[PDB]
Amino acid sequence: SISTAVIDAINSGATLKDINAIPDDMMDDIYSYAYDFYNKGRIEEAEVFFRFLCIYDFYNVDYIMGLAAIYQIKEQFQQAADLYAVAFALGKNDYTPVFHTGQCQLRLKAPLKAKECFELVIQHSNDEKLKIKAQSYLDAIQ
Amino acid sequence: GSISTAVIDAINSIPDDMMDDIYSYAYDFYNKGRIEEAEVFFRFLCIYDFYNVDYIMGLAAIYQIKEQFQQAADLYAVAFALGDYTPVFHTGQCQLRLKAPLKAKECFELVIQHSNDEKLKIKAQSYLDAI
Ligand SMILES: [Cl-]
Ligand SMILES: [Cl-]
Ligand SMILES: [Cl-]
Ligand SMILES: [Cl-]
Ligand SMILES: [Mg+2]
Ligand SMILES: [Mg+2]
Ligand SMILES: [Mg+2]
Repeated sequence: SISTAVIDAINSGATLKDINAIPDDMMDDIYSYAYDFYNKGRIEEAEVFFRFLCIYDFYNVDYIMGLAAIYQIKEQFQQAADLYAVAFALGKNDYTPVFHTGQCQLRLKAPLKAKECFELVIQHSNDEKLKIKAQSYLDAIQ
Repeated sequence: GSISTAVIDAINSIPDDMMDDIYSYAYDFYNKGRIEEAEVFFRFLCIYDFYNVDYIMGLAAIYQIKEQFQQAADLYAVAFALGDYTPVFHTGQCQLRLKAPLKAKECFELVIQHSNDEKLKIKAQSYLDAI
């Protein structure tokens, strides 16, 4: 993309994805590298790459979920919870981000918020495997 | 929008009574048919305090009125995730208008199965009867 196109996207609130600024295959490569860093415990680098990905397309559920995960690892629990809520909203009937928000709320010493998150999963998810995990946390809340 | 602002704010990183006042001013505009003014005030609220279900619901309503159904549905889902079933009911309406009737049906069924609002349940059933 030409500089005028990128500046227009910044000014108009458009994604860089919307103007095809980086080819699709290269973005897939970047996501794959981001995941490799993550799996290898290279958290700082993974964080750079997931921030890059979310700047490129701030509506991509998996890009957002990767950054949220990184923030949870780095104990930035409120920012992780904030991104998980967005990821839930942009996704397709997946309550896993809400489950992870429950974990974050426990770490923020907000157990009633946590309970509400795990209950949202238990009451509405069709994923019984995810429900088992959410129920495990709920059963441990005092 | 509100969502992209929330995501950008996370990448990079007024008292309650007065915020309540500004919400009421937004609703005052809305009730008088000043939808554009109402929208600005709700957008302001959702930039200042995005993770507030009442501000989200008000802005989503405006997008639905303006036939920006996907943006409305996205905001209704944030309101649902943050903690009644009115967001799910309105998401169902949005999905119908988006020509996604199986998505709509799932929303209305969720309302009927979980809501304690008997009037919302009747409304959801009337949509289900038509899908
Ligand atoms: Cl954790
Ligand atoms: Cl709490
Ligand atoms: Cl938005
Ligand atoms: Cl559908
Ligand atoms: Mg491709
Ligand atoms: Mg057991
Ligand atoms: Mg009522």
